[PDB]
Amino acid sequence: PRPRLPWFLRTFAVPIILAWVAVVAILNTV
Amino acid sequence: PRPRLPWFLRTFAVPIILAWVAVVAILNTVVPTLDEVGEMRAVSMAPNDAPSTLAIKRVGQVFEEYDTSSSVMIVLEGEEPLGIEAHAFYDKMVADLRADTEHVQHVQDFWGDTLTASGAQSVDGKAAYVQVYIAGDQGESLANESVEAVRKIATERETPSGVKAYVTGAAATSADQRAEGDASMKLIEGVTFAVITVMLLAVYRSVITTLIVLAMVVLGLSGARGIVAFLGFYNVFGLTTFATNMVVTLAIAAATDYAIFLIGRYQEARRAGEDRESAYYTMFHGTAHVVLASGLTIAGATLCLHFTRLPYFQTMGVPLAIGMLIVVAAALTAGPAVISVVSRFGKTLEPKRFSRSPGWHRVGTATVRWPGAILVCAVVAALIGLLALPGYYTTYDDRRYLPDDVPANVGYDAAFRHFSQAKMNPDLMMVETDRDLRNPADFLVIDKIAKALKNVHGIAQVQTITRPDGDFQRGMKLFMSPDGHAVRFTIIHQGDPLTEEGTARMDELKVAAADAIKGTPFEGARIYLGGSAATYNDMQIGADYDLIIVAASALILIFIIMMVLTRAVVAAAVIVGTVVLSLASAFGLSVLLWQHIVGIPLHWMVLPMSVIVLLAVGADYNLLLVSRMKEEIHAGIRTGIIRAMVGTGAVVTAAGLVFAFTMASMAVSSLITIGQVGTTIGLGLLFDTLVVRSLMTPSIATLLGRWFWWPQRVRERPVPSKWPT
Repeated sequence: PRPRLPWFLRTFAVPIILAWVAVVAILNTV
Repeated sequence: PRPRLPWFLRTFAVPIILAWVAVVAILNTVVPTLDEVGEMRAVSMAPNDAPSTLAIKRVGQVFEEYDTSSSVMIVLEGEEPLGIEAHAFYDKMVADLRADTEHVQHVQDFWGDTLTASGAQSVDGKAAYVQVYIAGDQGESLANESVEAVRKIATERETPSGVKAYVTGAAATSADQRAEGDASMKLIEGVTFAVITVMLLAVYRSVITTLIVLAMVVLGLSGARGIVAFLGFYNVFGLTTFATNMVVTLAIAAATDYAIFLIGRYQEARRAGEDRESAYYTMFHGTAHVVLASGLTIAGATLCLHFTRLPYFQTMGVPLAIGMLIVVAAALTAGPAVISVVSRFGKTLEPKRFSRSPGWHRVGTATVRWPGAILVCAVVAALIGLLALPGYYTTYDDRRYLPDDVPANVGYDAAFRHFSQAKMNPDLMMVETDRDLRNPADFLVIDKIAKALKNVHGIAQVQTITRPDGDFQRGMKLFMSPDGHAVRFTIIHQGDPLTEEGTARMDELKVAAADAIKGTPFEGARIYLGGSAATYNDMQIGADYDLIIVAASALILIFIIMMVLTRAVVAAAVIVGTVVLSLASAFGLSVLLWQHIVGIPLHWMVLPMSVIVLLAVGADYNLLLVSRMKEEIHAGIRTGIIRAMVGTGAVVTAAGLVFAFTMASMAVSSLITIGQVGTTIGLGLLFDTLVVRSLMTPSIATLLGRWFWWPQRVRERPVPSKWPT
């Protein structure tokens, strides 16, 4: 009975880290 | 009970190959090569109906000097300040240029006239530019010959020691832009073949099979070049430098992907355990309509590019449509025919990978149990590209996109060492009447106009009769009509005339002239203000409008075509909609790659050209999955999505990679604009192949279920069966 929000964060943790890194790179370069 | 169409291809494959061989041979022998044909059919890139173009054309008509709108300038750069010897050498060139009435209609000599000698001459006095009108408009084949002839005259003379002439002009740069695309066209073809050859070796893990794919690509490319050149020679339609390169590149990529679709499906059929005969029919049955629909989708996108106000796009869509039809015809005919014959002689097309795809097994499974979680991840990828939208901008000067080896670029750089870009393109305002203005009363008003024009900000020197260099009968000859009914004002801008500020100056100059003419007989005069700055602005207004029209029209046609094949309104809407999201992310990546990393902003033509290709090609990849989904939807929608991803796994990925690499192979072109189009299209394919194809589309179909295929009624899951023994 795991809630969707924590389960989604744990199951798909790897893409989330990549997204934040990508965002920072765009802001610093652009 | 084989159908007639596949049976006829296999049974009579040998004569079919000869028929296509016969067609290719005739085209390349009767008609010259596409590069030679393209030069003859060089369409003018400057609209004739442009107000700036019409005004400049009217100036010659009123002044009884010329009728064209193109006028290049020759920079007689010298090591030392130019004396009488160089001036006499310059004067001799004036007579020679005016002698060649075939290419030169009028020479606007300023250095020769002491009244305006300083304006044409450099500040250091070591160089001078002369505006010489050349027959034909920018982009016209006649203009290209005119540019060479004028440059030939500049070269065909004994230049004084230390003095060198440099012909510069946008039309000259445009003419040189043709050569760079044409010269690198062979180089692009060579690089494209090498990249394709390596990928075929990697994907198929074979040497004989790789040659089979290359053989079909050669037939398509040779036929595609011939027919486009064939129609061009007989003046069916003109050809654009971009169109010639795009036709070759798109034809190569389209044919190769079609070959991968057939062979990939055939090997997939072979892996199932089917015999060679059955696998051939299974390949044709399950892919012909998909390939046929892909060709129509590409043909529709190319056709929509004809409905443009800009002549460059208007004369480009039809050649693109003709070229793609040959590839689709060749792939649908030669493809099955060649596969039928070659598979007989040895075990060549049989698979060698012998590898299942656990990666697609796991990825597809995630998209089924938790489509929402996967869909959210797909949405995030699209949002990333949108971050670069606010920082997106484009420049207009083409010299940025041409290498320094261009002779126009050499003259362009030489001029700036002593002149300014404002002196390179001094915009012209003509005040035309039906009454003679060669009287002091009209001269007072004309001088009043000259005073008013100089009051306008952003104007350096209002060169005219009353202001020879912005501050007499020769000026009347130079700056007024032979009957004296008109007067022209050579307006020199401040800083960069080729900017939005220069366009705003025109409105101020028009109003200031309008105020000056008011209260005088000039109040009924006609003002004709035009120049290079307005010419670039006219392109953008056409480009901005044509960008919306073609993109919107293409989506409508793709919606119809997909709906016809898929037989489902909701399913067709998803296919078209998902591609639109991809282009939003695709466009951002191209902006980031060039504007912020390379530092060279994208050309204004890059966006309209890339939109059509991305929409058409992107939609085709989704159709491959959707068509496969419809075949496998019978055993449950959720299961059908899993098998469709497995069925079309690396097959589309290899096809997507090949198409992306072919567009990426355009970067070898010397012209940056050609490379920018390839990168923009190439990057979009990677996003669509990986994100939209594998994640966004399968997730949506899981949620919608029966509604996805409405009105064609489908079941979410079939009747549950009992467990077998």
